[PDB]
Amino acid sequence: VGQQYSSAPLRTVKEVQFGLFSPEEVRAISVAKIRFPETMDETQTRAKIGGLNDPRLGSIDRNLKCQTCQEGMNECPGHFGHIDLAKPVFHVGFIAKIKKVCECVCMHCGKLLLDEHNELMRQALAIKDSKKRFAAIWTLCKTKMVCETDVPSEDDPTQLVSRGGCGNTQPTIRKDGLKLVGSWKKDRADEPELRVLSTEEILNIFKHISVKDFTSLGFNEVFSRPEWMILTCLPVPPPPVRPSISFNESQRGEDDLTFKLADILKANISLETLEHNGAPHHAIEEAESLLQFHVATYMDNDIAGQPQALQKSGRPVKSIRARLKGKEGRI
Amino acid sequence: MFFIKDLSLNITLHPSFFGPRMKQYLKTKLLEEVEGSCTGKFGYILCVLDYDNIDIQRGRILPTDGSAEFNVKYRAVVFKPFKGEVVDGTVVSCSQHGFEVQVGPMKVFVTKHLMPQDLTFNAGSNPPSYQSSEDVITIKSRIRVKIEGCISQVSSIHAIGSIKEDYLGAI
Amino acid sequence: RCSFEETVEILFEAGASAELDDCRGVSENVILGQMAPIGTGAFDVMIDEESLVKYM
Amino acid sequence: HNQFECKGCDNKIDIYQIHIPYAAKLLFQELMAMNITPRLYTDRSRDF
Amino acid sequence: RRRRLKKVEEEENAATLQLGQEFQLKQINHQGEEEELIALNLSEARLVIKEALVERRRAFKRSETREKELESIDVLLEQTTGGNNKDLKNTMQYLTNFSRFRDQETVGAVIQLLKSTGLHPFEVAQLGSLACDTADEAKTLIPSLNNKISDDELERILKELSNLETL
Amino acid sequence: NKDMCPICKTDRYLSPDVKFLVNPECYHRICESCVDRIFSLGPAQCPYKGCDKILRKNKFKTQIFDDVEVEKEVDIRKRVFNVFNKTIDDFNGDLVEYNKYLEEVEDIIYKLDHGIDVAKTEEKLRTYEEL
Amino acid sequence: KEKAIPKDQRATTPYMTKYERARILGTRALQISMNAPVFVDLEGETDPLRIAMKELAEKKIPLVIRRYLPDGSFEDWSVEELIVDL
Amino acid sequence: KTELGPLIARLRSDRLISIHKQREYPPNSKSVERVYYYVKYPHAIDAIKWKVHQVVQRLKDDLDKNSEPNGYMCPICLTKYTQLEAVQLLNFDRTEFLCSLCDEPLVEDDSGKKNKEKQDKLNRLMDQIQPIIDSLKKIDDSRIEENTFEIALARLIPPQNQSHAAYTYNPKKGSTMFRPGDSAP
Amino acid sequence: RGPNLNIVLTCPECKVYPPKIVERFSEGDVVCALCGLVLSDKLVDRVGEASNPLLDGNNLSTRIGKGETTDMRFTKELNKAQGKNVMDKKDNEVQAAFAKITMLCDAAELPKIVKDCAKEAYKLCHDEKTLKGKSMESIMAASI
Ligand SMILES: [Zn+2]
Ligand SMILES: [Zn+2]
Ligand SMILES: [Zn+2]
Ligand SMILES: [Zn+2]
Ligand SMILES: [Zn+2]
Ligand SMILES: [Zn+2]
Repeated sequence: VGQQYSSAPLRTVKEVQFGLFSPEEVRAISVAKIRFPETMDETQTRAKIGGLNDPRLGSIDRNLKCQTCQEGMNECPGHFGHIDLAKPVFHVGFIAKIKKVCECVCMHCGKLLLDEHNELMRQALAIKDSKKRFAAIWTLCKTKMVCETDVPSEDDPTQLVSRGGCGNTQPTIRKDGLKLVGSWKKDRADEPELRVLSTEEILNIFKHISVKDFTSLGFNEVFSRPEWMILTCLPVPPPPVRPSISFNESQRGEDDLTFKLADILKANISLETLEHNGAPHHAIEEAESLLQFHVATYMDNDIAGQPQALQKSGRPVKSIRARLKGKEGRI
Repeated sequence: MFFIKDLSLNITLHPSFFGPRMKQYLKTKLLEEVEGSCTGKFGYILCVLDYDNIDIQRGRILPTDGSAEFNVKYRAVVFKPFKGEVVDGTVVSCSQHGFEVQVGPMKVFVTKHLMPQDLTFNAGSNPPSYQSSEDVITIKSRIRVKIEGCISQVSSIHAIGSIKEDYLGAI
Repeated sequence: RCSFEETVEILFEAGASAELDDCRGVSENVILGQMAPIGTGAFDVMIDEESLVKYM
Repeated sequence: HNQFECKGCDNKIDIYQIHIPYAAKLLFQELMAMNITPRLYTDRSRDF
Repeated sequence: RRRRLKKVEEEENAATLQLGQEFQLKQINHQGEEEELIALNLSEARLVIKEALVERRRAFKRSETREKELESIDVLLEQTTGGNNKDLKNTMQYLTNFSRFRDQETVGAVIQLLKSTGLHPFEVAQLGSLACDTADEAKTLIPSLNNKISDDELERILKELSNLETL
Repeated sequence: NKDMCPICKTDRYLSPDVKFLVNPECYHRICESCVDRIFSLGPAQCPYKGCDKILRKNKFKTQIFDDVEVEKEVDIRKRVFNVFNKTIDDFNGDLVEYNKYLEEVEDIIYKLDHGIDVAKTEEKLRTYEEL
Repeated sequence: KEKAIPKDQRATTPYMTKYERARILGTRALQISMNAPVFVDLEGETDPLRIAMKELAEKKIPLVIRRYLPDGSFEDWSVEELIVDL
Repeated sequence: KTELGPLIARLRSDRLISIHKQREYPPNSKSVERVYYYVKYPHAIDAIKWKVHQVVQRLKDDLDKNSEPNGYMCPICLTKYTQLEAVQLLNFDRTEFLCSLCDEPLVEDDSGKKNKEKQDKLNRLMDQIQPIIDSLKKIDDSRIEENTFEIALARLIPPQNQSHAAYTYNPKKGSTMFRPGDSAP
Repeated sequence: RGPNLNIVLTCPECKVYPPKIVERFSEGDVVCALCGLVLSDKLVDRVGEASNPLLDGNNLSTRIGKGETTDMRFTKELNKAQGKNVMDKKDNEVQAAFAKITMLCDAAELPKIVKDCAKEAYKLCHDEKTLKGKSMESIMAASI
């Protein structure tokens, strides 16, 4: 038979513009808000509205239509839902990148630790390619442990020219698990101060980095901002990406992605209910860590030093990264 | 509103028309695929001006289709509706959900809520008509309508009009 | 580059760096299922009206 | 109904159809799940 | 050409003369020469359309009151146009029953009349398509005319427009 | 009736962009926000308690004087002076006739402002327009 | 059109390449299979590929090859003017 | 605790109450972290001003929306159609508006009569919310100083004779560590 | 009470309803048995996990365990956090009952069908007003 005729012009892909999803875009693209960690209603006859297999995200059955485009399985590309996360979480694939940006900017005003008043940074900013410019900037800024409200002038070092600063000592940032922990070193008069850098705190800082500042770090004003490396709204892939197989067709199985997406929802609702009423900070932090772990393992289940998400049979859950990599992956 | 627009189209020729008179076929295709067609970006393409001097560029053979793709530049008269514009037309259909006014190649739909309060629908009279103390609106009647909204699809345009404002309605 | 090794790491860096792929390589066209600009694809085939009129 | 729409962009007249392998569609959607935006464009913005 | 993502666009609205992206005042033709937006009133549009049909009829062959003109246009339409002309038939029928200027001389006078105001092409085309008796009618039927032309000029322009009305 | 629209109760403190307008027909203050929603589609009755005089959005203007009563008198004065308009030279320097003419015009304005004899006075304004 | 090199300064080979011949024969063979007008006399032949070969031998293929350059410019070469020596 | 939790949490989300955690070292007990609650007036006033504005704005917008044409809905699939969207679905007879998914006649929507009720709601709210507007006007004239745990301690009225919590602020020496939102102008 | 969203395969040409339809699985085709017209092509025939929606209903859950490289600290705390979920607490009671039923049925040398029926009987008869003053041992023994 083939696919139906279309009035749209037929074209060839000329360019591919990679980038990061903004939380606003994920909500605008979304056709439905996923709020129930189930797949079928209490009768197990139809898909639950608002659940994982919402009929609005598409159809993977030859006998049902998509509630959005009213087309069969072989024409519906699939439609994305979204889950609004209770608290921001890191992207497991950008934590190292997020850490490097944190060491480059001030963690209280979001300004690059070294301005154009420094000769070495002037050479660094003169590098054309984004990647090596970022490496040069990081090599210079990661050792600057202060914001330097006033900096020596470039005409002579006699008088100081003022620059936007705050004078707060920068911390030494290290990656412990899926958290970023900073340590402040004391003054003349013991053990350094230590506390955890909250994802909300880091998101707030990354939203203050100026356009010219993170373009120097290799980010794009329109397609990739450092603020978007922190996940606030999660895109929910359509069923085509996570189809439900049948072995005897009297038994029903769900994709590993659906299992993890249900975990994210359950962890999300648990965090919402906790922080809504009472919830001493210890309980909240535990819930946030669970939400972070589920999202991280939903995307990549092979993380150094972390536990692995396991099906009830005990085998590792197949993540999106596992599907794209290897001799048998998508590519 | 009627505009004279400079338009471009991509025409496809089946290999059966790769003869010594293929330019004539391209002209025929243009008049058969463009004239009378509706585009949400340019409105209704009504007439092609200077039918003798269309610019036919070199055609590209499609890899697997085998057909030639010609870019064609032409000058056409196109009717494009705009919200907030006032037009005149003739009523073609009447129903409980209001009447429809025919303005050139476009049909404007006037909803009850966009009509004056005094007007009321009377299905008893044949044909059905909207009756008020001063005037009667029926099929073939002439109505001055102000387009209140326009929804343009890639191959269709639908508009809603109103006759509530002054100097509107029956002419 | 993602076709050889470190597929996901390369794609994440492409997203964070907002890399533009112009699809001039064989791998990009293979992924997109379109004729690569190689061999029989290193040129375009156009139709000649000037010769069509004189071939009759 | 011969209707197209990309909600979020609020457009109905700037649509194109492309022929790609279904695995390529699957790949891009998986990248979308990973918060990556592979944006396919039918015209060039930079010269060779 | 640089990046492009969602930008806030001025919603189309005739009252504000915000005609959109493809119907801007300054247009570019196929030769790259700058030109003004060509907006036609009903009478001008009627003449332009039927002027091309006669030329089209001449191409193939070589190689008045309302009713008779309506029939003449109808027979010419069917002869000189291809299939799926359901829209053009309504257009020609609509233009003959709603036009105020019959011949070229009448239309030419209108064009030489309304170009002295310096109004937008959309506004002048509207003033030649709608019959308004008072300056107030044209100020409300064409909200854009507000604070562009004084009532003194509009009153006389409407009088002269109604002057050259055949039948 | 201090700084807020009597209809929508949009105080100036929470909406500093608020701007009021008046309609000569009834001289009722109304913020621009209410004007668009109540009158954009077409003519409608004034949205005031006790006022049933229809008006159009195109007629709204900005109040010049802070006193509403003076605004009414001035606007009527402008309407009359657009019709009843002469100069001292119109009577060939006859000051007595000119002063009597001025007094008559003031009497006309006074009657139109306070509605003493609306019908007869209004007809007189229309009549003199021909002459 | 700055990317269309004028015919007087074309610097590409005046010879048809093997890939150009393969696509031209396949391109014209596909057109013949779709009932395209044949500009060569057939002394008895039903295979579209053989008909295309006859047309190429007698230089009756109304196509031009747009050879692209690594900077985006191109040259237009008619199948009739290209030498088929390989 | 299970009842004070929801109260503290909500008064914290709206920033009517601020929290302060500090380590305490009783001379004869295990070191414990104590939690204190106070009011940061600049923070609370901004929250009040924003919420007052938003509530009025939402009602005003609802008044604007409710004054617009009604629309349409499909009884079966419960999908709303606007006046413009419904005009491209009407049948060939130009008699009824047909749904796209269900191919069923559409039913006119509600909100036609609420034109007066929404205005009544706004009339009531501005009367009830009057004291807040009057108080905010007087606050803007003056300049309020931002409060801190130490500053608040200057006005402390001790609750109990022998409270275990030491109502004192002895900051750590030479501590360059800066916590979020722990400094005031 | 919901959108139809049903696809029925019928031959446009034959027009006979209901139609004779043959599924050429080897060829991946759905063809009209009378005229031979193909009605749908490219029909479809570890990446997921199985579950029984008769004893567990709709409940997708995932365990946390060690990998090839893992620190015991993260595993212990993540399990600690996961246990303190309020929604999953309700069904864990049923699952705990299933575990003890399985233990009893296994210590009795009973076939798998017996324990499946026992667990199903428990689920159907549980969460009802009649069996609220009775000990769980009586419920389990009766279900077995
Ligand atoms: Zn769909
Ligand atoms: Zn700083
Ligand atoms: Zn108001
Ligand atoms: Zn009033
Ligand atoms: Zn429906
Ligand atoms: Zn059949």
